[PDB]
Amino acid sequence: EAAYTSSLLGSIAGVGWTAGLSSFAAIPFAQSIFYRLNGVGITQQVLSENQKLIANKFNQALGAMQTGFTTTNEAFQKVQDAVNNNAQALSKLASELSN
Amino acid sequence: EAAYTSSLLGSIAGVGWTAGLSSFAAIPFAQSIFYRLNGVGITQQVLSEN
Amino acid sequence: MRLASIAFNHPIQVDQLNSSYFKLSIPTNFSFGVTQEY
Amino acid sequence: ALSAQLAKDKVNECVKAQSKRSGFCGQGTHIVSFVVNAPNGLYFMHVGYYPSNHIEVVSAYGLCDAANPTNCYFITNNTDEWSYTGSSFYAPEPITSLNTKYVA
Amino acid sequence: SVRNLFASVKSSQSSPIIPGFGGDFNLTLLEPVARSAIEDLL
Repeated sequence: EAAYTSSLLGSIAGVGWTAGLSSFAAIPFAQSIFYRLNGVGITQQVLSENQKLIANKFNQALGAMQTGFTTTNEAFQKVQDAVNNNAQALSKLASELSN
Repeated sequence: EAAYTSSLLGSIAGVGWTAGLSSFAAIPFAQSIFYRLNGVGITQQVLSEN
Repeated sequence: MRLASIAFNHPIQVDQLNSSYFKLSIPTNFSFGVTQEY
Repeated sequence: ALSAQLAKDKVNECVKAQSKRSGFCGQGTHIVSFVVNAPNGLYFMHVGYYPSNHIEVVSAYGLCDAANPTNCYFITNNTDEWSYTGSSFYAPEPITSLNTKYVA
Repeated sequence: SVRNLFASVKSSQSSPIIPGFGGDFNLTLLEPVARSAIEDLL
């Protein structure tokens, strides 16, 4: 499963281009972001190429993701609820209805 | 709930702008309707403004 | 304790201009990233 | 099974493809997304953009001249942030509209 | 679910309602004041 997802991660920069669908193009992640950024948004090339290091705000976002994986992060709570769901019926419903 | 619908009506003209979904511009409903009429249908300014 | 709290829906309200020139709201910061759904 | 169908679409809509959509992607403009497995399913890390410092600037619609070859501009003429002196390739040439001297 | 839905609905800059929207356009969608006219009808 990690093999599948790591191939996906590798494919990101190549697949994400005007190219189209699968036609991946081996491209650096940096260039991929600056194209996605000059294209989805109206930030001009001068704002991106002349001054970069927006990398720092990117990495702050990634770090906050990494630091807080606690339940209060609402999304992580749903994963716990799904696990509690199937444990509930398998671990409890069966055991209590056979005692 | 009404506050939300009123906010949506106010932002209807501005949000319908190609440059940005978040980006917003003070715009009249009339001009927005003409841009939308050109946006999917291709009746040009000559058909619309006249 | 201390009941009665009522929030508000006010956003950032740009005003329509009578003149042909039209005001628009433009940002100065990037503030990227968010935690997302499962 | 239905939500798995949603997962297949989510990866194609946000991760593998780019944004240019307003509904099946991360809050604000969508820049990139990542996936990792999770208990019983996938886990999504949509990365977005956020404005956060809106400034109200008056802007003319278009630019004409004596003649009328209009160029479709913060007000003398500025072509998400900062100002640019010359359009060069930024301005196209559509037909004229009302309230002349500008497309207005 | 309600709270989540409403948050997605807004997140936009809205011009304050002016009883005149588009020129020569007629909108029932305005507020009389509290629950616009078409909402009252349904």
